[PDB]
Amino acid sequence: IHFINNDLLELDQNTPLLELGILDSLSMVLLLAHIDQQYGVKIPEHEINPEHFENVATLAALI
Amino acid sequence: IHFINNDLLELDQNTPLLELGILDSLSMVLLLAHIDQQYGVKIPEHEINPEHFENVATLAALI
Amino acid sequence: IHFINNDLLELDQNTPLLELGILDSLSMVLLLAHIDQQYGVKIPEHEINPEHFENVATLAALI
Amino acid sequence: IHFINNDLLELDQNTPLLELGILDSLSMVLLLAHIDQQYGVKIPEHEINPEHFENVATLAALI
Amino acid sequence: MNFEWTHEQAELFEHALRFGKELGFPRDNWNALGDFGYFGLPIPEKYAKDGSGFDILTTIKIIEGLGQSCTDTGLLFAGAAHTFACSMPILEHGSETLKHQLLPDLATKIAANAISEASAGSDISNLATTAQKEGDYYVLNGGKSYVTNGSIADYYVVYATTNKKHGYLGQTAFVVPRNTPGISVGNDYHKLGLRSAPLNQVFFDNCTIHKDYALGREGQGARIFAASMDWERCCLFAIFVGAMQRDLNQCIEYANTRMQGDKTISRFQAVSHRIADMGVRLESARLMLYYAAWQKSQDVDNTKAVAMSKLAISEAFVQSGIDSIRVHGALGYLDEGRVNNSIKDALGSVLFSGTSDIQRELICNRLGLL
Amino acid sequence: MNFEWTHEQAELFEHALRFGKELGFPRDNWNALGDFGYFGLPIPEKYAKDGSGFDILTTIKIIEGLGQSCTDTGLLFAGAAHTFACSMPILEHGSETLKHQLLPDLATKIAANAISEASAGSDISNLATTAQKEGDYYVLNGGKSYVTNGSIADYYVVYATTNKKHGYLGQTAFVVPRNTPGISVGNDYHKLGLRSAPLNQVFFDNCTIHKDYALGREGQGARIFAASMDWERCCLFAIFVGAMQRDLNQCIEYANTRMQGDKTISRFQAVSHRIADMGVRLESARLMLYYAAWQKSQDVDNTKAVAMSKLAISEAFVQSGIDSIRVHGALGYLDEGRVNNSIKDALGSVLFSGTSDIQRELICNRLGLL
Amino acid sequence: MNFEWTHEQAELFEHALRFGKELGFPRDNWNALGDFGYFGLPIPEKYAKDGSGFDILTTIKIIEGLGQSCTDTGLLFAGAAHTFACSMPILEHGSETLKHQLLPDLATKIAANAISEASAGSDISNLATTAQKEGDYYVLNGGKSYVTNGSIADYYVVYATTNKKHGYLGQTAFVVPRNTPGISVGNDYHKLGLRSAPLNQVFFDNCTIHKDYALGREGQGARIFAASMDWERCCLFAIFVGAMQRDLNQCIEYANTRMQGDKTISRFQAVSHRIADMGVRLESARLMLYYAAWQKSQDVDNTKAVAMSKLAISEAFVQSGIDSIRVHGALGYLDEGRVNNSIKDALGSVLFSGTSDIQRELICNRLGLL
Amino acid sequence: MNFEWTHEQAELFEHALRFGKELGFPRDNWNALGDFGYFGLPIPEKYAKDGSGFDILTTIKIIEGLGQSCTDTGLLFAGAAHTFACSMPILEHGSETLKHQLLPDLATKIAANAISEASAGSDISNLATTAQKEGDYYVLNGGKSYVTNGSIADYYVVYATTNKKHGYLGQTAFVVPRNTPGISVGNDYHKLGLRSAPLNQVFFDNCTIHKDYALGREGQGARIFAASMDWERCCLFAIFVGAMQRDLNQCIEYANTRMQGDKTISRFQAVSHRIADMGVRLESARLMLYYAAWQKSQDVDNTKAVAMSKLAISEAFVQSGIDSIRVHGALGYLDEGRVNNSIKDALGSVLFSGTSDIQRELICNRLGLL
Ligand SMILES: Cc1cc2nc3c(=O)[nH]c(=O)nc-3n(C[C@H](O)[C@H](O)[C@H](O)COP(=O)(O)OP(=O)(O)OC[C@H]3O[C@@H](n4cnc5c(N)ncnc54)[C@H](O)[C@@H]3O)c2cc1C
Ligand SMILES: Cc1cc2nc3c(=O)[nH]c(=O)nc-3n(C[C@H](O)[C@H](O)[C@H](O)COP(=O)(O)OP(=O)(O)OC[C@H]3O[C@@H](n4cnc5c(N)ncnc54)[C@H](O)[C@@H]3O)c2cc1C
Ligand SMILES: Cc1cc2nc3c(=O)[nH]c(=O)nc-3n(C[C@H](O)[C@H](O)[C@H](O)COP(=O)(O)OP(=O)(O)OC[C@H]3O[C@@H](n4cnc5c(N)ncnc54)[C@H](O)[C@@H]3O)c2cc1C
Ligand SMILES: Cc1cc2nc3c(=O)[nH]c(=O)nc-3n(C[C@H](O)[C@H](O)[C@H](O)COP(=O)(O)OP(=O)(O)OC[C@H]3O[C@@H](n4cnc5c(N)ncnc54)[C@H](O)[C@@H]3O)c2cc1C
Ligand SMILES: CC(C)(COP(=O)(O)O)[C@@H](O)C(=O)NCCC(=O)NCCS
Ligand SMILES: CC(C)(COP(=O)(O)O)[C@@H](O)C(=O)NCCC(=O)NCCS
Ligand SMILES: CC(C)(COP(=O)(O)O)[C@@H](O)C(=O)NCCC(=O)NCCS
Ligand SMILES: CC(C)(COP(=O)(O)O)[C@@H](O)C(=O)NCCC(=O)NCCS
Repeated sequence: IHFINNDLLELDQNTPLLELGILDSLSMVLLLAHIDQQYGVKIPEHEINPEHFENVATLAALI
Repeated sequence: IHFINNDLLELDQNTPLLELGILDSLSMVLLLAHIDQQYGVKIPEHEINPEHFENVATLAALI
Repeated sequence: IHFINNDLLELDQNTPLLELGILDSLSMVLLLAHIDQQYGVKIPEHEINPEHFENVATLAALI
Repeated sequence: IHFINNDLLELDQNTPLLELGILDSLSMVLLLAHIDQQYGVKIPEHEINPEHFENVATLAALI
Repeated sequence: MNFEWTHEQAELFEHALRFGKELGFPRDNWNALGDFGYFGLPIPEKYAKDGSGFDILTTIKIIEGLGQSCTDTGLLFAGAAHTFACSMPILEHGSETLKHQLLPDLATKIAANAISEASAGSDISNLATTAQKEGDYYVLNGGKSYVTNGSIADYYVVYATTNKKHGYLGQTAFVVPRNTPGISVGNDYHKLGLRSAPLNQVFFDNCTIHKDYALGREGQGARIFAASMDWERCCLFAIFVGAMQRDLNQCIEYANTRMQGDKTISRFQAVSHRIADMGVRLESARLMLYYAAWQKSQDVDNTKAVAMSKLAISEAFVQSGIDSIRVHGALGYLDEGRVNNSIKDALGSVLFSGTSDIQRELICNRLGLL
Repeated sequence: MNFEWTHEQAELFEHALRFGKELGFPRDNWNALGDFGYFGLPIPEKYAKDGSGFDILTTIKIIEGLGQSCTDTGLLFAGAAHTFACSMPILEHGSETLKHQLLPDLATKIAANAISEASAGSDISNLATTAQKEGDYYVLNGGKSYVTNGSIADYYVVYATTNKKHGYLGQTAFVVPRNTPGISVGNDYHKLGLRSAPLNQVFFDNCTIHKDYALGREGQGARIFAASMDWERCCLFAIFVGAMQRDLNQCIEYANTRMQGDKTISRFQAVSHRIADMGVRLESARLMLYYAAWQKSQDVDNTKAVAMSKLAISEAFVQSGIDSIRVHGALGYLDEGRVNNSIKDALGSVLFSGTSDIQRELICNRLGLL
Repeated sequence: MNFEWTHEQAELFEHALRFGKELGFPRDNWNALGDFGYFGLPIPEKYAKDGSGFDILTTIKIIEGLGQSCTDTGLLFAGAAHTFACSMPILEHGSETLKHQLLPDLATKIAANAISEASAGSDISNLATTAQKEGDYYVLNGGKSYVTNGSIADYYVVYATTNKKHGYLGQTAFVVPRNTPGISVGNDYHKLGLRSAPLNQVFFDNCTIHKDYALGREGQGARIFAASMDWERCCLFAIFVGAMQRDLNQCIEYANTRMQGDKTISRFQAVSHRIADMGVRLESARLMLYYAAWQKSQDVDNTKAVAMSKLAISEAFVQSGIDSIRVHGALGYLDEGRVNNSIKDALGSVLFSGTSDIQRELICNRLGLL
Repeated sequence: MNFEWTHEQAELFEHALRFGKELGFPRDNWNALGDFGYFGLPIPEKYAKDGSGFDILTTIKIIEGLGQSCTDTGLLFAGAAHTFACSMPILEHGSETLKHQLLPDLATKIAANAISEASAGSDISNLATTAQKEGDYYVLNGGKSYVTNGSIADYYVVYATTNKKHGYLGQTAFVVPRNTPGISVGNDYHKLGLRSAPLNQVFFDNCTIHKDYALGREGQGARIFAASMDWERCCLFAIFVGAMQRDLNQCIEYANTRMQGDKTISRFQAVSHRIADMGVRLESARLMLYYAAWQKSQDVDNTKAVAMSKLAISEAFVQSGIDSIRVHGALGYLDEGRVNNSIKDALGSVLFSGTSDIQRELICNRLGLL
């Protein structure tokens, strides 16, 4: 996931995605799309939350 | 049918509609529409011809 | 002056230009322009009047 | 000169303005304008150079 | 792929068209709309005995018919904020008890959506309105700056920051009853158009509301908001397609009657081709409206079609209102002309539910643009 | 070929800019404009001790400065109808006694131009208002439908048919005093913009006026009208160039201050490039304004440049008023925003002095198009 | 009212998309299109063993897919003139023997539609091409000035005046075989775009053709022409919706890859919002295309929807071609860029099948404007 | 403030108008332009016996006259790159010996401006072309991707990075003679328009050039470039104002001659009002051109007026080329029509000297937008 660095930002597993603004309303759409093509996972609505999207490590966990 | 004089021209029953250009492609649409609202008649395709549309008198005949 | 027939109308010397609407505000400009190129005359303001512009004959007179 | 931080960036006297891209073609215009209103100085062309615009300290020097 | 409405849909549509002429705040017309079924259109019978449980297409088609026949566009706009920015997030994310509590009167009591602030408009990422939890209650603090239906609201759907560290996910949506102490409301703003839809500042000064008034899980607010904007941007703007058809109808009728030089002005192509372009943009906007409502019933991402529709419709409405005045001349500039209300309302429509600039940002996003 | 104003012109311009903040019908502001010299700008000292005898460029440049600094655009519009549709045809085609009679108060009494009728707007070729001569007097009959300054007018410049057979040359221009029996005036029309410029229906019911009130020879009226429209279309629209500069200034100031996401909105190219296009259209419109005023002082046909300027300026003003609101968001839609008056006034400006369609007809004509 | 394609339609659509990369006059690609079924799409099996008998929606959807995947737009344009301006009037107004004679090779031999003359373009009311009947034969005389497929045509659908006194009804449509003596053809015109669709002058010098080659009754030609333009304006322009999608796809891909200042250019709103507007106009144009094809299958007057679609699509195509170049910079101006063909072809598309001005005349008419 | 040209300027202007019809790479026409004085217009006699030493207004007015009368716009464009992107930076920042060396042949040898790279177009802040100093010489390395006059150039004005750490100030401008070993040039690019102005890739492979070929102090290059773009964006686009006047003249002449229905097409307002708007944009663009050239002679910041002029002119040129084709119908789409060259050249003009997007960035900047 250098995707977040190139596609969304143009960083490591502990950079706080929500706290510093990297995932917002638009970037989330790009991320959820990348998560569907690369890993085949379609993250259900219930599990979009600050636990899982705290950072890349927690995010990768849920994937 | 002072409709032809006001709506289409802004004339009598012997003025030649086709020969002098009063009924063309656009005016025909307005006329066929007026013939459907005022007299309830929907002139079929086969009978659009220079006999019936020679003038108002011949036209009224077909209506 | 078949100019009036082609350029302005797309008639004779007794057709009433003002009474029937042939010379208005716009057509006058085209006419005054033609009168300057063809006959070299630049009709002064005072002489634009219904006497001289009654028809082609009266108009030609003033030219 | 928190002007550079608010107006141009939305940093200290040793941050390298040219090396890190803070002064370019557009920001220079805004800066030269601010230097004319606040300090009355109109920096001549010859003295726009990397010595004087290395950073805020060198820049303030030339002012 | 077909463009045919069912017999039942055509009948509801002509029922909306016929209802238009049966019509401070016009409370009587608002109640008459309730009786017609306007606030009940997308509500299921499970939650209101006068709910219609219609699908999105039947909904918007009826709304389109109301926009065509009701001259008070502002009133339709007020009712649609209430239904689609408030009733729907309640239907879709409220507890079962809150749904049975709130919806029967909502489908028929008035609701207002409150997210905008002094420093948050196009960007709703950093809301200054806070909600601290205390025991079984939340304590709300902050001002909301442009609340449609503010002065007439019985409930506010408020979006507040519950956790600044979770950012985009640090926001919760609440239903704040009017009558919760600490609420004060400013006078209706004087504005360019839409006089029948009140617009107010609302301040919340230590409003204590029970846990059960929160919409969905804490931290869900930003996505609950996006989901209500998907309803408002799709369905509310059906009004403006209806209003454009009336506009076009009045320009056709006027251009065929008004004469300049014992010729009707429709014989000038500056007029008639202007009216042609009104009809092209209208058919474009109507079709994009229908397409967006269909996709919304289909379980795909429909945000791109919805942003496109809101854009196309609202921008066409602005052009429609300018052109309507141009066609009517001085008559359209005069108030009795009954024509200059379109431009006045249309300029609102390119702002609320997110400006035209913000819709394009959404469109770009859904197209893949980084 | 240069774009330099003289020292004296720059000084008059900054004097107009400074005058703006010293400001039913605002009679006090109107008198203050008279004292400043606004109605006297193109009048020679020969006919008014407070006439300025300025050339067209100095005139329009001062008017441009008033349009920039005075928020009441409607008031400037009223004063400019009075000066350029009425005072100028009096200066240019009135008898010497009528000039000494009427002008000293006009340069300082109020005048209104009346040609439009129920069935004559864009086409003024067949006026239903008649003037039959009887002895030393003319008897006027007919209604005028949109008279700016109607309710406040002391004099009307009326255009009537004296000879239906002479067509384009069968019309005479009169100065009808208010206080001529038979004049009745309707209440000020409620209209979209320009509240400070009254707009009225005026009826003339057997108004008997002395031969000496006629402007120029009988039958000259249509060309006297065209000559006054050359003044109104050239000089009145200087107001709107001034107003666009204020509009642009407020959008620059707002976009550099308003923040969304701890960035100022000018950092979005949807905003900033929109403001760029406001400045391009403004500079275009200002330059076409200056060019038209210069040609008017030059003894050539200047109608094409004047029609172009009125078109460019009025259409830019409409775009300016939409964009100003777009830039300011909800704030610009609110009345306190102090922004939505531009679009409201600008939509008038594409109608009076002849609609945008009619200016293009003139342009086409002067280009040679048959 | 739904926007769902059947399983079979989606499959034909992806079959058209896959076919694109299997591709003087490119006769080989033209034959490959015949094998794919392109000229057979709307032809019934009754008249060609390789006719598909598809409805209008399945037809245009396949054509849209070919326009997206085939870079030679001119070739698709040639094939669509042949099928919709020639094959269809033959199917709809030819004798049963002429249909069995001509159609099997047409569905698979090449046809060209010829009506335009030196003095007849937008106005086809007074055609200088005459057809005098003699016994069992007609004798054709006159030049046709812009015949697509002229040089490659085996048959011409010619429209000639048979009776100047019957005006709009004094015109007959003929199928003139190439190989009829008296036909001469000019060299392919050098033109801005569409190199693969030949455009020729054709002269007819005493061409004697048997009665049985006439299409429909004598005097029916003008309405047979209008009926073929209803096919060409509806179905041919499906190509350009396909081409716009490719255009948009290439601008999205380019804007997400091309960098200026270690940022991709899509991060500039001047670029991205430009691409957003490409997608809005495309979805608008596609929807108006679908709507027009559906109405055509419905037995109502569909001329207004067809004129609207041709207008919207062709004008969007012009804007698409400009914007595509703007997005790509110098790369899009260069031929290897593979981008500037859109604007070159699109400018044709606002002319043939009747200019944008003429479509609006139709739209005005169908709206009721006098 | 006046718009009067001196007797001498009018005479030079009609001399340019008369010169137009006296006209691979058209070397003969290029030499004829040299004899007329085209490359010598802004050069002082001090540096060329055939230099004219004209001021900017006389310069651009003559260029405007050449653009009106010479059909080969590409050739004028080539000559203007040579004079304003190359000769002027040499005049303004070259040593006295380099000026006497280079300018006499330049005013009469061909020069090409080279800054664009594979990854540098709109952003010229990080150039990959390097110049390392060694003793009394500089060693140049890197490719330039779009060099007008590349294949015919005797000298290249090259902009290279001399010091990556000084950023915007780490760039130097050089005059690289053709015949400096290590230069290779690609074949002329096939492009949409402007065939007579070659466009080439140039590679510099260890080009060693003497210190005395550098323009100005090391590190000055980016501002030397901005100063040459102030010349190119101001004066080169005078060509396109001249070409638009020819375009407009041909549309007036055509619309007054071409008939459809025994009426000339100018009687349709769709045509005539389209031509009116061509004249409005032209007068706007011409006036903004003149205004920018005057300010440039005045010692103020003139970048805003120059960016505005380039924008207005280039965008008008695109619209002019579309409209010219629309007016002429199929005739304008055909090459013999002699009309479709405008759109082909105009689309270049919104790219080079910086795209329309980049001009607005400049305009925004000079307006004060952060
Ligand atoms: C009639 C009306 C009723 C309303 N009702 C309600 C209501 O009931 N509830 C409610 O919460 N709000 C309501 N609003 C406000 C509405 O939601 C708007 O979103 C708000 O007015 C827009 O933000 P703003 O006014 O602060 O403008 P800003 O967000 O400050 O925008 C100013 C300008 O900057 C532009 N801009 C901002 N961000 C970007 C960006 N990222 N890219 C490009 N351009 C950008 C905008 O498009 C605009 O041109 C209403 C507004 C109106 C006019
Ligand atoms: C604020 C305001 C103040 C005014 N003040 C005055 C005043 O003091 N005195 C006065 O006499 N009048 C005044 N008027 C009226 C003014 O002179 C306008 O010309 C008049 O309103 C325009 O004509 P109309 O309204 O009858 O519209 P119409 O002439 O009926 O025009 C209706 C539509 O048809 C179009 N049209 C008409 N003819 C043509 C044509 N030949 N070609 C193409 N399109 C055409 C118009 O452009 C317009 O789109 C004022 C109007 C306004 C809005
Ligand atoms: C690529 C291409 C292929 C073609 N292929 C064929 C073919 O196979 N067969 C064929 O018969 N023709 C063909 N044509 C011609 C085509 O049918 C066009 O209709 C014709 O070119 C348009 O008429 P015109 O060129 O004579 O222009 P004109 O009709 O002279 O029009 C010139 C201008 O006047 C305008 N104008 C004309 N009448 C009106 C009106 N009433 N109201 C407003 N504006 C009006 C036009 O819109 C245009 O702006 C083709 C043209 C092109 C470009
Ligand atoms: C006919 C022709 C002749 C030329 N001759 C020369 C020559 O002699 N010498 C030379 O050096 N070059 C020349 N060029 C190139 C020219 O200088 C252009 O600037 C270059 O083509 C533009 O950059 P680009 O093509 O790399 O596009 P890019 O810079 O990649 O731009 C692509 C798109 O992104 C947009 N964009 C880029 N940056 C921004 C931004 N900050 N904000 C908003 N939008 C942005 C652009 O406007 C465009 O829409 C020529 C080009 C042409 C077409
Ligand atoms: C960034 C974003 C587009 C959020 O989009 P998202 O929640 O879909 O991810 C956001 O800034 C937005 O939608 N703003 C619109 C403001 C608005 O719609 N206010 C409506 C109350 S009338
Ligand atoms: C007046 C009219 C609109 C005829 O319309 P109609 O036959 O539907 O009544 C006519 O002038 C027309 O359609 N011209 C278009 C010319 C054209 O389409 N040529 C196509 C061959 S490419
Ligand atoms: C035909 C024409 C253009 C007359 O032009 P002309 O007198 O210059 O010849 C005329 O119809 C016209 O100017 N109408 C404009 C109406 C108008 O300007 N009313 C102004 C009072 S606000
Ligand atoms: C940022 C900036 C605007 C530089 O502006 P500046 O040097 O005036 O400060 C720059 O990116 C620019 O001007 N790019 C334009 C590219 C160009 O003009 N190429 C011309 C060779 S044809």
